[PDB]
Amino acid sequence: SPDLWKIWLLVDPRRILIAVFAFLTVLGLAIHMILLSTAEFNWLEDGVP
Amino acid sequence: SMTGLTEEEAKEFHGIFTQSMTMFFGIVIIAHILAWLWRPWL
Amino acid sequence: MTGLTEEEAKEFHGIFTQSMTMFFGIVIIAHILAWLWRPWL
Amino acid sequence: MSAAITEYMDVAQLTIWAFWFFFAGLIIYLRREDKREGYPLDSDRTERSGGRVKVVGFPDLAEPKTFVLPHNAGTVMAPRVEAPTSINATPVAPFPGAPFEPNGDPMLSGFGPSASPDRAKHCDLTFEGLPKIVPLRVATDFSIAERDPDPRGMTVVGLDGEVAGTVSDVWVDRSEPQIRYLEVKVAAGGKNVLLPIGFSRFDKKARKVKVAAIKAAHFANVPTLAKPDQITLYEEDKVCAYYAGGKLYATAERAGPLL
Amino acid sequence: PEYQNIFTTVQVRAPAYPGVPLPKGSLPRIGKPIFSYWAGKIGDAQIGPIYLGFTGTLSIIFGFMAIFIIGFNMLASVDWNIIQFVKHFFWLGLEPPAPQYGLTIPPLSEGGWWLMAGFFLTMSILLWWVRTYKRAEALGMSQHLSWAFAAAIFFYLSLGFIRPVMMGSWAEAVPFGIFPHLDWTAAFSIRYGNLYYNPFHMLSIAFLYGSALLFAMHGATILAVSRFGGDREIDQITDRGTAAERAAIFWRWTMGFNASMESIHRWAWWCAVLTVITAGIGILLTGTVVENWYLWAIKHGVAPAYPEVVTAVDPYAT
Amino acid sequence: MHKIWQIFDPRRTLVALFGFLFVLGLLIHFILLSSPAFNWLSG
Amino acid sequence: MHKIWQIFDPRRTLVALFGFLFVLGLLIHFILLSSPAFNWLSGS
Amino acid sequence: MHKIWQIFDPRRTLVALFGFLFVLGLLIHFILLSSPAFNWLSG
Amino acid sequence: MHKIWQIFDPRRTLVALFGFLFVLGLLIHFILLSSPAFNWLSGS
Amino acid sequence: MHKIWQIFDPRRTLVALFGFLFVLGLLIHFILLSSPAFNWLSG
Amino acid sequence: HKIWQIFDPRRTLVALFGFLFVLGLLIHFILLSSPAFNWLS
Amino acid sequence: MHKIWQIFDPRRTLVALFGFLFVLGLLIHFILLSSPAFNWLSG
Amino acid sequence: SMTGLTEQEAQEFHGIFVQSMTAFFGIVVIAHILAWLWRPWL
Amino acid sequence: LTEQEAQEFHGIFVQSMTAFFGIVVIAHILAWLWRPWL
Amino acid sequence: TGLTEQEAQEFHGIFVQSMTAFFGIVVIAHILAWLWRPWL
Amino acid sequence: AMLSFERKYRVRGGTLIGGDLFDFWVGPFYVGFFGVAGFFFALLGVLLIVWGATIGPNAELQTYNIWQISIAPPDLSYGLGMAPMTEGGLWQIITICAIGAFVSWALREVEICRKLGIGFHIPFAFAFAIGAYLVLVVVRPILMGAWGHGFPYGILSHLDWVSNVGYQFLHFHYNPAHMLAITFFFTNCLALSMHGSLILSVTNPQKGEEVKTSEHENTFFRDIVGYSIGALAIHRLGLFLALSAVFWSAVCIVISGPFWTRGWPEWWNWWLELPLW
Ligand code: BCL
Ligand code: BCL
Ligand code: BCL
Ligand code: BCL
Ligand code: BCL
Ligand SMILES: CC[C@H]1c2cc3[nH]c4c(c3C)C(=O)[C@H](C(=O)OC)c4c3nc(cc4[nH]c(cc(n2)[C@@H]1C)c(C(C)=O)c4C)[C@@H](C)[C@@H]3CCC(=O)OC/C=C(\C)CCC[C@H](C)CCC[C@H](C)CCCC(C)C
Ligand SMILES: COC(C)(C)C/C=C/C(C)=C/C=C/C(C)=C/C=C/C(C)=C/C=C\C=C(C)\C=C\C=C(C)\C=C\C=C(C)\C=C\CC(C)(C)OC
Ligand SMILES: [Ca+2]
Ligand SMILES: [Fe+3]
Ligand SMILES: [Mg+2]
Repeated sequence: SPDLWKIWLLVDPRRILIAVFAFLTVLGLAIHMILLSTAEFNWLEDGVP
Repeated sequence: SMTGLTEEEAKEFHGIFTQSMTMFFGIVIIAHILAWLWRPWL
Repeated sequence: MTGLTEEEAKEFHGIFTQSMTMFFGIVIIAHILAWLWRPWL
Repeated sequence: MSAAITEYMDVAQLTIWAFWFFFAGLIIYLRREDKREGYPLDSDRTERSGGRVKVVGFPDLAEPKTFVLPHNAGTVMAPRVEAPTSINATPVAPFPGAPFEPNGDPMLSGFGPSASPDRAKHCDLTFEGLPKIVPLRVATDFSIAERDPDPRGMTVVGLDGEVAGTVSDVWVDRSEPQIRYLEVKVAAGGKNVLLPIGFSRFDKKARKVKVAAIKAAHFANVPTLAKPDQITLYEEDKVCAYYAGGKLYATAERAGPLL
Repeated sequence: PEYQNIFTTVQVRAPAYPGVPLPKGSLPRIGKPIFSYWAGKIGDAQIGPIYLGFTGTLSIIFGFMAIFIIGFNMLASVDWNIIQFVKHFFWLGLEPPAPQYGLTIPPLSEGGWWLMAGFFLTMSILLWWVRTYKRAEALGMSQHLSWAFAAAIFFYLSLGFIRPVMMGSWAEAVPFGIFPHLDWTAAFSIRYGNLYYNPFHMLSIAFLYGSALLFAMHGATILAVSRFGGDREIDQITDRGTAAERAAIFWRWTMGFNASMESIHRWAWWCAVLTVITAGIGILLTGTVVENWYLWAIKHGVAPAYPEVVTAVDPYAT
Repeated sequence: MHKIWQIFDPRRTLVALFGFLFVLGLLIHFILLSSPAFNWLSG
Repeated sequence: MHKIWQIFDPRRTLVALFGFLFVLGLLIHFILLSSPAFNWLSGS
Repeated sequence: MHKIWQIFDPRRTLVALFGFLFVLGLLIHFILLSSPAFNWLSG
Repeated sequence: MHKIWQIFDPRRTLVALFGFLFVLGLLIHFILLSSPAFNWLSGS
Repeated sequence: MHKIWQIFDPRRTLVALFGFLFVLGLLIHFILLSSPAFNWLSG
Repeated sequence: HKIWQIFDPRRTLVALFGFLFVLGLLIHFILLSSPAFNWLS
Repeated sequence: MHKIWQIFDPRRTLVALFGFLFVLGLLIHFILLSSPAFNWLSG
Repeated sequence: SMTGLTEQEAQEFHGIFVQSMTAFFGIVVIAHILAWLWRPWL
Repeated sequence: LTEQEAQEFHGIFVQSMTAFFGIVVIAHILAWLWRPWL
Repeated sequence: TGLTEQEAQEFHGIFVQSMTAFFGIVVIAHILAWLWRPWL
Repeated sequence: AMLSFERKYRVRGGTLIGGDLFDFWVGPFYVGFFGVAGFFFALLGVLLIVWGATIGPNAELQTYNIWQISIAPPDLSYGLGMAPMTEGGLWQIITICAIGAFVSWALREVEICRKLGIGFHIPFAFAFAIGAYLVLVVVRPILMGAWGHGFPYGILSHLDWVSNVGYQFLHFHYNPAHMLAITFFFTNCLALSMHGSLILSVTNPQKGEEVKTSEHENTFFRDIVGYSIGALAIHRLGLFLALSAVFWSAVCIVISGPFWTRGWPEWWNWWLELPLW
């Protein structure tokens, strides 16, 4: 896209930052919890070391 | 207009937003490289 | 759009960066101590 | 497709977690709709900073929404901004959270239970554009139900049982056929004041209207209307608020405490 | 004491309101309105008129066929004895097909009549939904009622159609009867290991409890400020009066936060809708992705553990 | 006849009539499907 | 027969007609799927 | 089809579309995880 | 044929059509995943 | 520290503190009553 | 003796009497829960 | 760091801070009492 | 008179309605011929 | 809304529907090649 | 929506360009997914 | 803070007890005498709940899982006397704290009602919820003769109590007061969705439309069901449905055990045994 900066003319680049930071945190929490649910990728109960 | 943001401000915000997102992606890539070295999933 | 001038935005950023850095410093030291106590990987 | 996502995760667990994300988003939406009235908040936090800090909590305020009033009465924005208003009272103590003591005569102070906003100075209109709250003298096709006592001619008594006047007329809602106000002819100066039906206790056997809110002598200071045959939204609040102040100001014993 | 605004002391009679005019090409409203005195003491005295359009007429025909089939099978189940019909009426019902038929159409008395009653009732409910959609549209109103009705329909379809199809058996569906559908409700929980431990059953109860909480709060609130004309909620929403301010302030002083005269109805709308949305989801999860809710709760650390003061020797473990 | 439409609204009657016929048609097909002797969707 | 549209509104009739046809189509497809002799989603 | 934005608000459409894609992305990932053949988190 | 859009609002038709088609497309994919003959995520 | 009373008013503070201390005192006594080794009413 | 300029002596007596009675009830019930000090046996 | 009090109200901060510390203090004591390894009232 | 449609307006819609219905019935007839070849039901 | 916009929308609607149906036909041809259902 | 054809042509241009970019990496993802474990 | 229109309503007086001593606000909350009492009733009750969780049923079963935390009432062998703290006595103290907190909350609402000069419907409606709680932990246990009939204080354990009490009558759906209470609950939820929908659909009309009137509200439900109860009466009806549901729920549980010990379906044998059939 030659002009992608024009996105900030229709979405406020303040509530977008809050939404992005909240969204990334929740997604990051979810993926960690998904891995903890897994018998292979649970790094706290795998006994290694 | 819609967001009270001028064309110059949007150019300013986009440049650093891209820079911050690029650096965030860079940390993510390093994290996944370390994760792949630790325990690959594919 | 916050009522914060240019100088306060830089001044707050300076103290914020130091406070975040010192907090990150203590966190790193804590995790080094935690790793020595009981490594998790 | 199976019920198990991992060794521990299953579809039911994902579905309940999916609901919590939606429910969290829903509460944020509802809280945002809640804050379309009375925001930004009034606080010493704002007062001490000279308006530099707005108290809105989380979530912050939403964009203004438009209510297009019928019969081109104007468009009202819900998250609006109102002019600062000065209360007719002084604090009992200077610490934050302390209450206020109304100045002068509490009934006429317009503070506390007698406080009221300044609503629009126009009558509420029916679907056809006629004034909604009108007396029975102009709502001719309206009439009292046959099995119910006609309020006209009943005696109005105050909190102390003293006669305050007689019901000269009944004001009814034209859109929904119910009684709203009793027009009382005060037997002190012959000036007709409105009595909201919510402050009226009918005594059918004695044809008496009991008003526990205020004394008989307080009917002389009930706010009056500019036009005798219609009442604006502004005047409805003023009349109702005056009687409401009586529930706390009519007698010394009403301020409490019981013990 | 003070007028509590629970009953209308003095009612006023006006000529019956025909209704807001409908757009061109709409059927005239049927019925000459009357005035019930006792209905006017608690509410509005006028009964009627009603609008019975094409969709409402079709819903009536489909609905009667379902009810007639249900009642006929109830009467058949007591061998036509109308006296025994009245005696056993609460216990009578139209059973769904037996498990051995799966999703196929069984004979009439072996679940075939149930499918017809289920289909005709479903069609009348869907037709009634279209009717609620059109009445709101004809008056220029929004479709909040249709959305809420669709949420209730979703739960109704989950009970009798969607879940039985997912399970591959009509025998999982709800019988048409007073006590029989209560027996189904109890058996459903028993069969799938104590529905109390279904988290969407827990949520549904929270919203059903919350609906009674909100309506008690909102209903008492509006009656408390009705002396300031708080019942005229449209006016309070468009032009905030002292009734709306005192109502909001009461709840702010009580629990630290408050709604508006408009947003309290959004809380009300969502609490009621989420009752049946979570109800439908919890039903769809049961038997499809969870076999035993209590064991699911044990797996996820939700069920409490009690000291083993009483235990039974398992006779199968020998 | 023909005057039956002077007391019966043709608009309301046709919808009621067509709705009843559609319900009746569905009902009869359902009954035949329920009957093993007349179910046409078997082997 | 063209006067049927002087009795019934074409817009409302077309929506109701399409709605009934779609529900009828789902009904018939479901009946065929429910009948084992005509269930095409079985691989046989 | 540039005219499609005459009737669809660019701000409303964009956020709704991005939310729609995210839940679809979650749905497909989770469906694959439920499948033992495509579950990449198992050993 | 083009006359249909006089009575049917194009703005309302498109959103309803897109919502209907997505639900229909989602339903068919789910039906196929339910049927063992056409479940492509079983590995066989 | 006398300027703490310029921050916390002695009205709300002095009754909150007494309530917190009383609940704290009750809680500790209840904790000891619930501990068999420190239950002084056991006999 | 300056406590009475911040606490109304007439409202305090009601709260004081309510507090002491509630406290006395709790202690009696605690003693009743204790078999060693349950006098109603 | 003295400028944090030009950002945060000292009165609102102390109430939030003191309330948090009291709850945190209770929480840790309760956690220790819930583990028999650190329960100091068991004997 | 109950729908606000003139004789010509009703005449022209009926022409399109009949033509559209005919094409729909044509596709339906073809679909049933194909269905009969796949699996006859009588 | 007007009469002239009706043909304008209809032309884009028909082409969009035709393109959507075209992809659908291709998908079903591929689906039939993968695993025929009749 | 109060959006004239002047501003409905460059929003569409970016929207199509962004959609092509989004669809571009989707295809690469599915090619990698197909190589890892084909589903047909 | 306070709402932008709130300051003119913050008036001294209207307290039932305490006068000027406790008549103040803490943030948004009004405290008063019963706010102070209610807060420390709640504080002690919560702290004893946490302590009850800290000791748990026993050391091995002790858990801080919020779903599994449970403070159980005494054994029935203790009757109506006090139990040792770790054998149900903690439940008895928490119950007393809960009653103190709930009544203080209701009485604090009364003081707020007096300050605002509004009706007392809200504290009156809340008293029904308190009365239902009082039936569960006071009236029914006293009628049954033991504090051990109260439900345990745990998020999931009090569901196990409801389940087992329900199956003490073999089929609790046949409880006639239970059926009536459920009818009011379901009707209330239906009436709440209808009322919320009608208000929202009128104040948020179709695109490019003005706010509708009271005529539209009455016309809408007359067009659907042929009757409109009215803008004022729907709030009476909603209050009546919600309070009737709780009243009949209190009846349904207080007759289960105290006034009926057989299976609930057997209660309907009065109808089945009528000589008419
Ligand atoms: C499972 C195998 C590994 C592991 C594999 C991975 C992989 C792979 C990743 C992580 C990532 C993260 N892991 Mg890890 N992680 C593990 C165990 C943990 C444990 C734990 C106690 O066990 C914790 C607390 C964490 C925590 C974290 C976070 C630091 C980070 C996600 C932050 C985020 O969502 O920001 C989102 C929210 C924001 C607000 C981001 C803001 C971005 C700004 C603009 C950039 C500057 C940031 C600024 C300085 C503030 C710092 C915040 C940082 C994001 C930390 N991991 C185990 C041991 N983890 C992710 C990561 O690296 O993110 C950086 C990631 O990709
Ligand atoms: C033994 C079972 C036989 C069978 C034996 C019969 C017999 C016998 C009859 C039918 C009839 C019908 N069958 Mg068959 N039918 C079978 C299986 C099917 C299957 C299937 C998937 O298996 C389907 C979809 C149908 C469908 C139909 C309908 C086309 C028709 C009922 C229409 C109706 O009720 O109008 C009522 C609903 C309305 C809305 C009426 C209004 C009509 C329209 C809207 C107005 C048009 C006006 C116009 C001028 C009048 C002519 C209309 C004509 C229908 C063209 N049959 C099996 C194979 N079927 C009936 C029939 O032929 O009717 C025409 C009939 O008598
Ligand atoms: C199952 C086999 C593979 C796998 C197979 C696939 C396949 C196949 C796909 C993915 C896709 C995704 N996978 Mg994967 N994936 C796996 C496991 C994971 C795990 C994990 C915890 O293991 C995670 C976190 C992910 C995460 C992701 C996301 C990066 C992505 C979904 C994007 C989305 O939802 O958009 C929804 C949200 C939005 C659209 C928001 C809009 C905002 C963004 C920024 C849109 C930008 C538009 C455009 C690109 C802008 C650029 C323009 C230019 C700069 C000018 N996968 C496993 C290991 N995955 C999809 C993908 O590649 O999408 C990109 C995809 O097709
Ligand atoms: C291993 C378990 C050990 C134990 C190990 C520890 C350890 C380790 C610590 C404590 C600490 C505390 N322990 Mg210990 N403690 C044990 C058993 C107990 C028992 C008991 C009955 O068994 C009690 C009542 C206590 C009580 C206490 C408190 C005195 C203190 C936590 C106070 C707090 O949270 O402040 C938070 C609440 C506030 C700050 C609210 C303040 C209210 C007023 C309005 C503000 C005034 C501020 C004032 C001007 C300045 C404060 C500091 C001053 C210099 C004093 N412990 C057992 C035997 N305990 C902590 C401590 O020493 O803190 C001082 C600590 O680190
Ligand atoms: C196997 C079990 C049986 C059964 C056995 C029982 C038993 C036993 C009971 C019920 C009770 C009820 N059952 Mg039953 N019931 C069954 C099946 C059903 C079904 C169904 C769909 O099958 C339904 C809809 C119901 C419905 C009902 C209600 C009528 C009633 C619960 C509402 C109530 O009591 O309000 C009352 C509301 C309260 C008590 C709430 C009190 C609120 C207090 C005052 C405030 C607390 C404040 C709080 C601490 C604040 C926290 C602070 C936060 C920060 C907010 N039951 C099955 C068949 N049922 C209960 C009942 O009737 O009790 C009266 C009851 O005891
Ligand atoms: C009677 C009709 C319905 C109703 C009405 C109603 N409820 C009300 C009101 C009204 C009118 C209020 O005014 C009042 C309020 O403030 O609402 C916001 C309230 C209220 N109803 C509430 C909850 C509630 N209502 C319920 C039910 C109902 N309330 C009925 C269905 C339920 C159910 C069904 O479970 C709950 C959980 C609160 C949000 C609030 C009262 C707040 C209160 O009393 O605060 C004081 C107590 C605390 C701050 C904390 C608790 C302190 C205790 C010592 C802890 C122990 C509690 C318990 C004994 C153990 C834990 C319970 C277990 C089961 C987990
Ligand atoms: C005036 O009336 C007379 C006297 C003429 C007749 C009187 C009749 C009487 C007294 C009837 C009484 C009826 C009663 C008491 C009914 C009680 C009903 C209850 C309590 C029902 C409760 C729940 C029922 C549910 C939830 C049923 C749900 C069923 C569904 C959703 C079924 C869907 C079925 C479908 C869509 C069928 C598909 C069929 C397939 C195979 C396509 O068909 C071929
Ligand atoms: Ca490890
Ligand atoms: Fe309302
Ligand atoms: Mg049965």
